[PDB]
Amino acid sequence: GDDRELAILATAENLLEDRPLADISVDDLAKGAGISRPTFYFYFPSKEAVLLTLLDRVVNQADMALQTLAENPADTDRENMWRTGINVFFETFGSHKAVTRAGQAARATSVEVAELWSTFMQKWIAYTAAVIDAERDRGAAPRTLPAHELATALNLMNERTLFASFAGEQPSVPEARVLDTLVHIWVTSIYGEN
Amino acid sequence: GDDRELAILATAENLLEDRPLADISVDDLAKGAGISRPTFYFYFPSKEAVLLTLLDRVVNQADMALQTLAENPADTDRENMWRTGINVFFETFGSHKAVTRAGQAARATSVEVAELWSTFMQKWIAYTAAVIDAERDRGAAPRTLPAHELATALNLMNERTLFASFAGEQPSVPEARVLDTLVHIWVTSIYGEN
Ligand SMILES: O=C(Cc1ccccc1)N1CCC(c2nc(-c3cccs3)no2)CC1
Ligand SMILES: O=C(Cc1ccccc1)N1CCC(c2nc(-c3cccs3)no2)CC1
Repeated sequence: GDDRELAILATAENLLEDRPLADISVDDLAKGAGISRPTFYFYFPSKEAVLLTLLDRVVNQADMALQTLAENPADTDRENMWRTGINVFFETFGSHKAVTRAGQAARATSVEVAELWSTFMQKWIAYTAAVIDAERDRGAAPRTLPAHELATALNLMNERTLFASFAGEQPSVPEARVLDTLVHIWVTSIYGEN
Repeated sequence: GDDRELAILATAENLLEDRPLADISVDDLAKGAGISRPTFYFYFPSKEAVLLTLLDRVVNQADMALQTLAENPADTDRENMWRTGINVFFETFGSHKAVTRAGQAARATSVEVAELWSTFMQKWIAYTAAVIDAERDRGAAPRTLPAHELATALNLMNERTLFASFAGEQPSVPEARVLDTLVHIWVTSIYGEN
């Protein structure tokens, strides 16, 4: 039941490391999970549904880690504050590269995946803008661009840049340089008078 | 011949405004171009080949405009220099939204389109890094991040941000705000000591 469903999810995540979702059959998933094909269909309507659940788990894990960070005070310089925040996403998605990659690809073909990604991007943009606004209210950051517009561009940069790095795309920032790269761009753009 | 090929390309660009390439038949393209289906196949092997040519034309048009800008001196403040450069791409791709949209989608399914996009991104990143390097050599910009890494993140931000704006994605920066938004992030990140 719960353990049969988890075994399907774990199998799917494992197989996605080696091949595209298109190259993975419902048969592969059932076999990996130690169940029959008809039993698989009790837990999931399709392999696409399995990917959606995997993506949902990872995105919620990132979101929850951001929430935990946000709850703490927690005495730090402004650059370190943003670095710790971006790190939540670097570590969470970077620890689930196969799911990250497959989930991004599915945005083109699945309305559910597209909606899921959109929902969480809006949430993360809103939180970013709220923190920028707080920084401005404090006198710590200058009142330059509309905070929400600035937040949107910075979050879209993170999406494209982190994911190109994880996929080893040509061009991409090396994974070992991408955190410092994004942090510099966030800090200078949020705190820079010009 | 040359005019038959141009009519196919123009027809394809027109139909892409209204529907996905998948919703456009070779029949539609031939009919729009005033030719038969077998005659279409003389000029192009597939509708995918038509999209590749459309994308190639637009990307080269942007690249050539950047070259022209780069040839001039041409007495300006640093913010305006970068604004004029980003504007080349905003105007070129923004004047061909349907081709831009379809070309980006085809990156997932066409190695030729993927390679084309990669080639020009590497070129634009290299040019960006060269200009940053020149600015540093001048004493105009500080020696912060590796120029090529900074250039890569800024160009990936432009790709994701411009194209989300043109597509009206949720989330996206409004098209009427995206130029100012990207310029601020470029200027602060290139010239900001922190
Ligand atoms: O990188 C992201 C989100 C993202 C990750 C991957 C792909 C697209 C978007 N963020 C969103 C939230 C942003 C943020 N951090 C914080 C805080 C950090 C520390 C205390 S609050 N507030 O907003 C950090 C960077
Ligand atoms: O926006 C882009 C490229 C791009 C556009 C869309 C999608 C992805 C990438 N660029 C690349 C070149 C960059 C640049 N401008 C210049 C100069 C401007 C004026 C004189 S040189 N040098 O590099 C401007 C911004």
